Amino acid sequence: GILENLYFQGKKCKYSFKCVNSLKEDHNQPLFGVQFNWHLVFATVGSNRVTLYECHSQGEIRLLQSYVDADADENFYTCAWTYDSNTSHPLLAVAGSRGIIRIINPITMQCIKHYVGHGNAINELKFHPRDPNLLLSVSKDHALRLWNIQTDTLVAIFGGVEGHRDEVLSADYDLLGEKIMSCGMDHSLKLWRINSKRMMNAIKESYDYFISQKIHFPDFSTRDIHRNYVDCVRWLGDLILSKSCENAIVCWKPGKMEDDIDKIKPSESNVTILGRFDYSQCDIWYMRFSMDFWQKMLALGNQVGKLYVWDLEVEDPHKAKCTTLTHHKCGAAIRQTSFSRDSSILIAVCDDASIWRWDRL
Ligand SMILES: COc1cc(-c2cc3n(c(=N)c2C#N)CCc2cc4c(cc2-3)OCO4)ccc1OC(C)C
Ligand SMILES: [Pr+3]
Repeated sequence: GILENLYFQGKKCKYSFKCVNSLKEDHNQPLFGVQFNWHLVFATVGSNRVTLYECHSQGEIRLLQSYVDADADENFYTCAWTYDSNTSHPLLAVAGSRGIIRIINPITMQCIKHYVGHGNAINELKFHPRDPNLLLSVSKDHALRLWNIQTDTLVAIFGGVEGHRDEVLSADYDLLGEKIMSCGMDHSLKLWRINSKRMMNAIKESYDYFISQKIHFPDFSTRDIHRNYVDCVRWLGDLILSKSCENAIVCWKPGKMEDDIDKIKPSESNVTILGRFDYSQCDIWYMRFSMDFWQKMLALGNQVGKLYVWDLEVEDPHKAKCTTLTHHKCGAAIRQTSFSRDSSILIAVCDDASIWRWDRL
């Protein structure tokens, strides 16, 4: 007790960041997304633009190239990075209000292919952590869709009888990509196992190319975590982090305290809430939080330009865990943050088209 506190305090050199740079995008429209390539370079999405930037020494943010959609009415809400499974060259998927996924070559910032589900707004994209070809999209039409971008096939549609009853806003794969947790405007969080016999066969068939699987039932469902819509969800090992508009990110897990995630049945009625990360003034819809590659840091921006950064490695609920980052010129809603794979740079993007670079010192 005393010994472990003396050890924690003695070494303590708390997460500290300093704003080194800031930019404003000429379009003046909100930036909804930002992602560093984890496969130095980051992409931003907003309006009908996808902009590629590179971080340099002396806190410089360098504009590289931009993809401008021919449809000026397109509003991209999300982007995700992958790589070509053969050439190892990077790829970027983007999507938004039109409901079209564009696969962009970031070297030349050109769309090389595109996919359409039912043409409904796409709220988030995520690539499978083990298969660079498997792309998950979540939609305003209440479904999640799994695409094979190597064979251009829609592997599966997650939705139906027991699928989401309203817009799906976010989803995340676990570390091995055996399961997906999704959340949305119907206030629920649903687990979908993609290592089931049915999904393993659908993925194999997709690689032999199409008849898509329609997965009507999740492997777990809950509306017991939040009393309002859930706009962001991420896996934290075998635990889940999710948030609503109640100024808290909730850490939880399906079942009772001792229940193993792989033994949870669809009929499971219990949820264990381990704790919350509290903050203020972030009660507007569609504000994402993010973690670094190694999942040791959690960050969320609020509707007034304040950034919150929590240390996930402090297990003691009493100890200092939260660092707040402000800049007098950053007064707009921070919609998403992204950490560099090295976890030394944190970028925040805003409603007034501004980009904020924070360097970890
Ligand atoms: C068509 O224009 C607008 C659209 C939105 C808007 C934003 C988002 N989603 C929407 N459904 C929507 C809508 N409708 C869903 C996906 C999402 C994810 C986000 C996010 C925002 C969004 O931030 C963090 O991750 C807001 C302002 C607009 O317009 C002004 C620029 C005039
Ligand atoms: Pr610890």
